[PDB]
Amino acid sequence: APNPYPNGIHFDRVFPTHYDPLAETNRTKANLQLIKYAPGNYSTLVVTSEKLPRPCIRTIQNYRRCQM
Amino acid sequence: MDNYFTAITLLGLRDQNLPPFKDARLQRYKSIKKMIDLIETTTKLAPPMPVELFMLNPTDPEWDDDMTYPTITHATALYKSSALAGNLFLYAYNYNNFTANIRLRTMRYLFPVVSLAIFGNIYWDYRSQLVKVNLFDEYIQARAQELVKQNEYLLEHEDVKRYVWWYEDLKETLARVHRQANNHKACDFKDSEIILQDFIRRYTNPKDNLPIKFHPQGQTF
Amino acid sequence: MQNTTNIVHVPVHMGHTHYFDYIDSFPKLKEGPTLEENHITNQKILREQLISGQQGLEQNLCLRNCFKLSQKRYIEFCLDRKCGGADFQRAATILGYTK
Amino acid sequence: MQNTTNIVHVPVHMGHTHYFDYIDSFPKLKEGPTLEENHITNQKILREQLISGQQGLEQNLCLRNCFKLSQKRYIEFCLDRKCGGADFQRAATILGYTK
Amino acid sequence: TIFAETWEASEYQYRNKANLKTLPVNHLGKLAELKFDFVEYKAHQLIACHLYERMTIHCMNQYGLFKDFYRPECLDAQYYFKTCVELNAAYGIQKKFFPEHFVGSPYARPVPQFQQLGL
Amino acid sequence: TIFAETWEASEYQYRNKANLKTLPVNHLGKLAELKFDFVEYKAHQLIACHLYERMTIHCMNQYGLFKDFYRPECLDAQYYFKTCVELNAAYGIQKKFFPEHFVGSPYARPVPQFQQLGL
Amino acid sequence: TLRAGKNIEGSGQVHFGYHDQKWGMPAIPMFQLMYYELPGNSIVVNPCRNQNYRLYFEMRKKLGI
Amino acid sequence: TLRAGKNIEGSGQVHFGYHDQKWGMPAIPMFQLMYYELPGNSIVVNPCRNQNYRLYFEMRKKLGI
Amino acid sequence: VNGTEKCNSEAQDILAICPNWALDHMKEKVRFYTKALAINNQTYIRAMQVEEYNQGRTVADVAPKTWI
Ligand SMILES: CCCCCCCCCCCCCCCCCC(=O)OC[C@H](COP(=O)([O-])OCC(O)COP(=O)([O-])OC[C@@H](COC(=O)CCCCCCCCCCCCCCCCC)OC(=O)CCCCCCCCCCCCCCCCC)OC(=O)CCCCCCCCCCCCCCCCC
Repeated sequence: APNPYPNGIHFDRVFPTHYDPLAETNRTKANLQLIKYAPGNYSTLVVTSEKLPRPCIRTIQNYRRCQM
Repeated sequence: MDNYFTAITLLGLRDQNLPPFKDARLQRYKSIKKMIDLIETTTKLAPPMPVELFMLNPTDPEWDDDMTYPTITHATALYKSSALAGNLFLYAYNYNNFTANIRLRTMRYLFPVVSLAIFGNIYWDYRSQLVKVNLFDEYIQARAQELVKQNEYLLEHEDVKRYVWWYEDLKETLARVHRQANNHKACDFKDSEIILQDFIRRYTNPKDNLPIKFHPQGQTF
Repeated sequence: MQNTTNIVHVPVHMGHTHYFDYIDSFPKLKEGPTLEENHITNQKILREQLISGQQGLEQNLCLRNCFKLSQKRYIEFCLDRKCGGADFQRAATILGYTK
Repeated sequence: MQNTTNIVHVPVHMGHTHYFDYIDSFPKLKEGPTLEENHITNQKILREQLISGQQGLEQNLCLRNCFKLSQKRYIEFCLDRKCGGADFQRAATILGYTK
Repeated sequence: TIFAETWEASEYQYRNKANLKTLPVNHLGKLAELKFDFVEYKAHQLIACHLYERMTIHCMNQYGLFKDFYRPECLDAQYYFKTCVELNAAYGIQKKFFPEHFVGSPYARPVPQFQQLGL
Repeated sequence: TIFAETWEASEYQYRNKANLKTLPVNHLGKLAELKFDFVEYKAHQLIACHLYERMTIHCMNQYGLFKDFYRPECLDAQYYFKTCVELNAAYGIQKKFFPEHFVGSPYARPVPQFQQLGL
Repeated sequence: TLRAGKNIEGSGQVHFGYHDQKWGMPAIPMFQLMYYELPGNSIVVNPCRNQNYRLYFEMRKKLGI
Repeated sequence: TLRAGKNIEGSGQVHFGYHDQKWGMPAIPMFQLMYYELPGNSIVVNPCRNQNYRLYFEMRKKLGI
Repeated sequence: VNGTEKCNSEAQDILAICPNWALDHMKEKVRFYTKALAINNQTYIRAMQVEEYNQGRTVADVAPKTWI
């Protein structure tokens, strides 16, 4: 799997490690007492939307149809 | 359930008993609904009085000292005195060794020097704390009397008289309020509405967009 | 949101030290005079105020105490009652409150 | 805020039984016809629709499919192209969309 | 001011805040703790905070205010009466000037007008 | 669109949301993992996502796209280039239509006008 | 924190979510030379508080004490 | 819950704050007769799904299958 | 002393020195007291409303009675 894209977000456990994702080529593995990395090793930023309930959609369609 | 004592008094629970049936009883509860709005309005027409009358202004730069309270640690001085007395017992319990055994000569020679230095610290802290408490007590009394004579004149303002006259007008008005009937209707205080409305009309202008106007020293709650 | 999250409006510089995390310096931090140089400076101001700035002080203190009141009508009552009948705008110019 | 907090808009009644917490009843709950009575009622409707409600159905199905389009200009294009040149307001009256 | 004997318990619960207190009805069980004889009508026990007051008067008539009133059944009646009128005055003011804090108010979670939906 | 080589890291961090990703500068250390010889100017390495694009071209010129490009140094360059232009496109749109989400924006926590303070 | 108005789900400081954790100091000499626990007795009132006593000494001389 | 968008401070279900806890079934016969754990295999798809197969039988007859 | 028109600098010092939470508290106090003002005035209108049983009646029609 490719090296995850550099992400400076991390969470310390014992001491501040000052993690720099650009200081090493391959990201070192996360030890339990040292660091926890940000979620989504392989993730991008998108925009999403919830789907309105089906009965709420049927009333919107009925209003538009009755309107036109 | 605010205005509890007012509502209980208007219902007559101070002198009589409510009707035992829910119909007439629940109508009597809704009958004081108009009078509560009137008495609530009367209590929001009080004129202002100088706030610097019984309360010094806390935002004055004089109080930027952030002075603390000087105290005497009685418990600390009493413990350390008992621990010093414990050393005196330890010497007395072991008197014969500390006195005759030459291997303990340094303890015999320098025990009182350490004991005096220990007593010196116990009494110094107590004595210094005692002086600071007395300096604090004598200043707040002297400074308070200077501020009283400085602000005595504020009691000569007419706003104090305007405030008392309004309170006495409310007392005479609420004394004239009376229950007129026992029909468990709002008209049981029919004449009292006219009395209280005349009081409200006396200190406000009903034909305004905002009869009750806001000012920072006003009545909200 | 992270519980240890702060928003700072002035620049800070963090230390690049292992096992430690702190602010080691502030950018463009200029050191003023020492505590002793400031003390000598204040002594000169306090000395002139002690020698040459004590006459007519009782009147100015009354004007200052009157202007710390909440309402203006109480200030005018204080000036008229305690300050020998001083004017509002005239006393405000003395104290330096007039633009 | 308590994590198990719910705002309900209909009345519920909670059972006062030890060791258990649940909704034992709904106030003024009316029981309708059984699943079998609804089945017999629905079969009477479906039987009439099968016997006497299948003539001229293809035209009505085309009008119904055209009115499920997004824009009005596409509905008119559907009626003109697929439904044999039907009118918008006339087809809406057949389907029951007109007030 | 509550203009009835009963009130909806949920109408005095907070909607956008944690509920750490309730506004319960008068504790009728405390009336049976009084050992002496007294006359109390049922038509007065439901109105808020008033039962505790009548209990306090009954205890201050049987006993006084010194060394005889200081018994558990009589001090709880005076404490409940003082606490009841303090909470009800606070909830009443919060009901008048902060109506949108409570469950059941249409302003706790305002429903939008249809013009705001953009349909 | 970023119209410079450098950007403030804090300006692409959220103010009212948890910060789970950053927008880091180009990883110049990956440029040294290429085994072959190539010419790269320092004037092109700071602009966002372009270094990974040039690394991909250098790798696809030395090797092809079949059984020789499939080495860890070349696949990370192509993955970083694809991921970089995806994150920057999302952050760019979010910066354009949701500027109030980021630290440093005057609308993230608006300061009121003096007429709203009632003085 | 609860009395200050923050309801608390769960317990402890081993944060399951996206937070920094602070484990106890490793009881080995390496960390015991770099760190030491915060002594509460070292947090003091600023000595500038003692300068308010200057008011007392001046009030005493004004009153002829 | 964390992936669904709720950051978690601390851990566990022993809520320190103003929340209800559920300690887990006491392993004694009294509670083991009143309670039983939720069997996940009993949560099923509604059998009305099988009525969609009516569409297949009607389509096969229309196509002459 | 000088009027509102000559206090812009003093108004800017409030917006700069006061922390942002304090400015949000100052902004909310005005909105609360605006709400409380409308509530107190609605109580005024209901209180000062002349009911049907008091039409044309003034203080002269009141009986000389007190609370007792
Ligand atoms: C879970 C429970 C929790 C409860 C909490 C309490 C726990 C219990 C605590 C018990 C320990 C304290 C005991 C207190 C008395 C209890 C009665 C008792 O002792 O047991 C019965 C005890 C018999 O013991 P036994 O177990 O049956 O058998 C003994 C063995 O056979 C062998 O015989 P022995 O004589 O060799 O054995 C000696 C025996 C008993 O020996 C004794 O005589 C006990 C003497 C204890 C005095 C402790 C110091 C007090 C200093 C006097 C202050 C007086 C102030 C008065 C002010 C006004 C007057 C001016 O053991 C001790 O010495 C116990 C002392 C414990 C150590 C204390 C050292 C403190 C130093 C560290 C400082 C810590 C800070 C706290 C200090 C608190 C100070 C208040 O009875 C007697 O000893 C009779 C004594 C009669 C003659 C004594 C006359 C008075 C002389 C006083 C000494 C003067 C010294 C110089 C003056 C210093 C100040 C100016």
